[PDB]
Amino acid sequence: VASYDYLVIGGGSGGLASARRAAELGARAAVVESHKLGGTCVNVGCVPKKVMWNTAVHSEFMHDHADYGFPSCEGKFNWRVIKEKRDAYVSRLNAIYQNNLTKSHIEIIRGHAAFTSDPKPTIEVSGKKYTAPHILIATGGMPSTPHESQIPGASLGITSDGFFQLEELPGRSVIVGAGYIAVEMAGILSALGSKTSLMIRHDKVLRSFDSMISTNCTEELENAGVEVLKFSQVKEVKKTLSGLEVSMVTAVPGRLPVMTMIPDVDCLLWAIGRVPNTKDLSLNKLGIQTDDKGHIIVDEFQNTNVKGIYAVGDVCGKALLTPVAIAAGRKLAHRLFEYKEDSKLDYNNIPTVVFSHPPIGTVGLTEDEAIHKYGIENVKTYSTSFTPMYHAVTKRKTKCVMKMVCANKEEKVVGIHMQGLGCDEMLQGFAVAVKMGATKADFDNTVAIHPTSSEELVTLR
Amino acid sequence: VASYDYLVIGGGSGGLASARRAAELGARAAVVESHKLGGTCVNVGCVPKKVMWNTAVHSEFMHDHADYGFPSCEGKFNWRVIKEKRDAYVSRLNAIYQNNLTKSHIEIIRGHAAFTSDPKPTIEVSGKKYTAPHILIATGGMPSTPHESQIPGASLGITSDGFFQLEELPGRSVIVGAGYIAVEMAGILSALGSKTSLMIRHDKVLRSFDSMISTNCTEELENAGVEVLKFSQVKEVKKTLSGLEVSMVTAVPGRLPVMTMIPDVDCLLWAIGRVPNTKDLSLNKLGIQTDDKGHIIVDEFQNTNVKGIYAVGDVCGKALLTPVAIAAGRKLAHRLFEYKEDSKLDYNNIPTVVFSHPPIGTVGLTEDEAIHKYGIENVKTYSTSFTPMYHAVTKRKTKCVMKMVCANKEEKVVGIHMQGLGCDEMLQGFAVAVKMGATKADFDNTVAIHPTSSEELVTLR
Ligand SMILES: Cc1cc2nc3c(=O)[nH]c(=O)nc-3n(C[C@H](O)[C@H](O)[C@H](O)COP(=O)(O)OP(=O)(O)OC[C@H]3O[C@@H](n4cnc5c(N)ncnc54)[C@H](O)[C@@H]3O)c2cc1C
Ligand SMILES: Cc1cc2nc3c(=O)[nH]c(=O)nc-3n(C[C@H](O)[C@H](O)[C@H](O)COP(=O)(O)OP(=O)(O)OC[C@H]3O[C@@H](n4cnc5c(N)ncnc54)[C@H](O)[C@@H]3O)c2cc1C
Ligand SMILES: N[C@@H](CCNC(=O)[C@@H](CSSC[C@@H](NC(=O)CC(=O)O)C(=O)NCC[C@H](N)C(=O)O)NC(=O)CC(=O)O)C(=O)O
Ligand SMILES: N[C@@H](CCNC(=O)[C@@H](CSSC[C@@H](NC(=O)CC(=O)O)C(=O)NCC[C@H](N)C(=O)O)NC(=O)CC(=O)O)C(=O)O
Repeated sequence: VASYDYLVIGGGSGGLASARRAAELGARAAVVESHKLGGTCVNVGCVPKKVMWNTAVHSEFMHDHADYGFPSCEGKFNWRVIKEKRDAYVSRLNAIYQNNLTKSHIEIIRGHAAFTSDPKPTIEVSGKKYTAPHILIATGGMPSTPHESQIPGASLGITSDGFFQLEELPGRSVIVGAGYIAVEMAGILSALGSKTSLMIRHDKVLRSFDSMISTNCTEELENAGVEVLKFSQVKEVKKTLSGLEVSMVTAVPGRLPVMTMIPDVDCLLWAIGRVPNTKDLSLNKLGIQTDDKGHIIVDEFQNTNVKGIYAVGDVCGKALLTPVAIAAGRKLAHRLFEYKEDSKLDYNNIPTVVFSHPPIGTVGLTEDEAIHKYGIENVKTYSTSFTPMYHAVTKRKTKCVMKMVCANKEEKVVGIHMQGLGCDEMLQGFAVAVKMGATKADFDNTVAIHPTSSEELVTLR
Repeated sequence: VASYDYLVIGGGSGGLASARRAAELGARAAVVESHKLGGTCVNVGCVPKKVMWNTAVHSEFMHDHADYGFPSCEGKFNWRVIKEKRDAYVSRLNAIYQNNLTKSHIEIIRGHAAFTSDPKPTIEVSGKKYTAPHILIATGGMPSTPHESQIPGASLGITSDGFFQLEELPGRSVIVGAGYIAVEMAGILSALGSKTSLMIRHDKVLRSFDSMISTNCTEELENAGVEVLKFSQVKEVKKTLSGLEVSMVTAVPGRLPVMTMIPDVDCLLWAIGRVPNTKDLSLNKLGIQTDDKGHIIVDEFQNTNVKGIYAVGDVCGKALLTPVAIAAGRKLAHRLFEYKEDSKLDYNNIPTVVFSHPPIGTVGLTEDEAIHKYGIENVKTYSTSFTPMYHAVTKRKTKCVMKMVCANKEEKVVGIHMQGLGCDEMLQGFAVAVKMGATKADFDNTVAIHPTSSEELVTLR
């Protein structure tokens, strides 16, 4: 039984960040990883995603070429070119991560970990046992797929994982889901030339975003050539002579349900949710609490119900983002190895960027949420809508929408919501301001940067 | 003698903003304007500049086309196309501004104003007299040109004004100056295909920026194809059979001076400074104080030395930016018409973006300035340099450099300096944070947005 100061199960965003910081603090740590370092973000997430988005972005900017004085650019996108390059880039990161572990003196135990029956918390990986007085579960999640029992042929469609394995651009594609992944994927497939549909169960996407964003986002999708099938759901999938045929039920409220076949589908992509990867851990041998989705339950300090067993990131099922796993794994190393008992992540005011076209940035409360927290009489919002100066000379147009939610008399800024060109890079510092508790006077007393999009947030009236 | 509550001399950024706010407060105001509303920014500045930069930006992104999966884009930029469109856009703004005045009930007195000999401060425009108990001088500045007496043939070159009148793309161009305008113009001419030189009297551009920025900026210029002639200056200009021929002295220190002829120059562009437009105001009839450059002297509240005569913006010669004229003209309307005696602009922490390639964002103190204000032992800086993920798959590369200057133990952030893709839109909110007095813990406690460039500012170590 080899013993360590800290054993980390999962070599992804959270596990790596935690192990690394712990090691700086003097801990003798090991990372168990059964697949590739970097975990979801690097391999099939954030990274290969952003590369594909920058690719889609080139496709749209190239539509503006002629408007800008140049001669029309003519053609066909070549998927394999960028795919090979994207893959290589991911290979490059994997080796950097591996080296990071090494320089830190972190041991890497390769293989699939599971808890044992043993009294003191202990895992087994490939017949060997390992133990530590602090064990971190950071095994993340996976794409959820439907059961053939509820939707026959569900297994003919792919997930975001499968999207990263594609070798050619699908001629016809149908995406099911209304979350950010769904949105992002529909936007990349479309810009790249796939004839794309987004199948959503209601009337808008991103329904948990401020309603200014779900509305604006649904429109921009449509304007960009994406067909959003509202109130629709898949009833069955079948392999036809040439692709797939998707049977769907459309149930607009106040209308009779209607069934439609969607034929000649090259790509059916499920973007319906994520499930926690806890199934094969043998948790129950220690009685670790999970919820009914298989999520590990933790407290504000990332503790599980069992002493010296913690969990961070996706597995815990809250705020499914890479920087949140990182921040939580980092605060936890300080708490365990630097004895900072108050060290924990504040889950409020986490900012998100959705890589749509135009991208989306959001931090803090939606208008509704502020209304529920402070009361209608104590919530005031400010907003603006304009056409970015980039489009002053184009025929193609996009819009920029910004919304600021304030609370109480002081007009404390509790929420910033926007969509528009540049909004991916504009977010970070307002998110700092929002964390510090700024009010609207603070924003207003900041001299504007002209001409930009970002100056609109500081000149709202 | 028509009387008003507020007479504004100048219909540019500062004069318009001041007149408008004053009118909301109940004042009966008139704007005197001898040219076009919008003043320098709209007509020959910020606006036509940004349009041309977005144009240059298309030129560079089009170099990356093939790397991204697409087929090479082949060609020739057409200057007249974009120029016509740019002009129309400016026409569009002029009419909006005019309408803004109108809806506000601001009277527009068209023509050139000058003070009179009269005891109570009074101006004359086209034989008629006008007066008010509060008069705002906001007549801005103009491009400085050399005297034929010091540099013979100086008059064969043009200024930034003339740049906006050009109808074709100059085949060979030489820019003189090392300030932001100079930089911006060299970057636009170059990207658009002009064979461009930047003639600077020292070894770096933007010498008043943090030294990380002047160095990085000089390099990026070179890497982008701009020839920076260091320690050089123009000795004479002459009209040859085919263009201009520029005689220059190059005086590298520790070396003998060397004289060079630069032949076949299509465009010689002076970007050497700006002079205040006060010459034709008859100031001296009221004894209004100016400095020896013709700048109007004011105090922290924008007062001149004469009661009920104020000055804002470029004419005053400090912080030559559109949003500063605006903020000062606005604070002044509140002070005069809303009786807020403490209403004035804080000139610290004004942020700037330089529209270079990649753009530059800066707010607060340079490393040197913090060193002088707090002492070497109390200044700590943090910085990073990396290749933005956009270039992971290109052959062409640019870099991103960020620097954070902190002071005292608390590590108060007194300065942020960066250069890189996205840096034009990233600045605004950090500038809010810097205005609020944030420290580095504040930045550090903000959850990062991944994958972006902006997340680097919040993960500095
Ligand atoms: C398509 C897509 C795009 C995304 N885009 C972004 C984005 O742009 N920005 C962002 O912030 N987030 C994004 N996310 C979310 C982000 O990827 C996740 O929040 C993040 O990866 C969660 O990290 P984690 O540390 O919990 O686990 P993961 O990163 O999933 O790592 C868990 C690791 O555990 C290993 N493992 C699991 N079980 C075991 C076991 N029993 N033994 C050993 N090893 C094991 C797995 O192989 C894996 O490497 C995206 C996600 C997806 C799917
Ligand atoms: C090439 C260039 C690019 C620039 N880019 C930017 C940028 O991107 N961002 C930025 O923030 N700043 C930029 N600037 C700076 C910005 O344009 C100036 O700071 C700003 O215009 C100053 O405004 P102002 O109100 O003092 O005067 P101005 O805007 O110059 O207006 C003064 C007005 O007074 C009128 N006038 C003058 N004398 C009289 C008189 N006697 N009677 C009647 N009318 C009179 C003039 O016609 C004019 O319209 C740029 C400047 C230039 C030259
Ligand atoms: N800052 C933005 C665009 C800002 N403005 C617009 O698109 C104007 C079209 S023209 S209004 C002047 C626009 N600016 C210029 O060209 C101005 C300039 O040269 O300063 C503008 O509103 N600029 C920003 C001023 C700032 N928001 C303030 O209040 O200080 N319409 C709206 O804001 C919607 C509305 O309120 O009707 C950008 O650079 O893309
Ligand atoms: N955030 C930037 C790029 C960031 N990183 C780099 O270019 C890495 C090349 S790889 S290091 C991992 C780079 N990221 C990923 O691909 C990571 C991911 O998938 O999270 C990275 O450093 N990401 C940001 C993590 C963050 N800055 C933190 O400290 O939390 N080199 C440096 O930062 C320079 C150095 O310190 O040697 C972007 O998205 O362009």
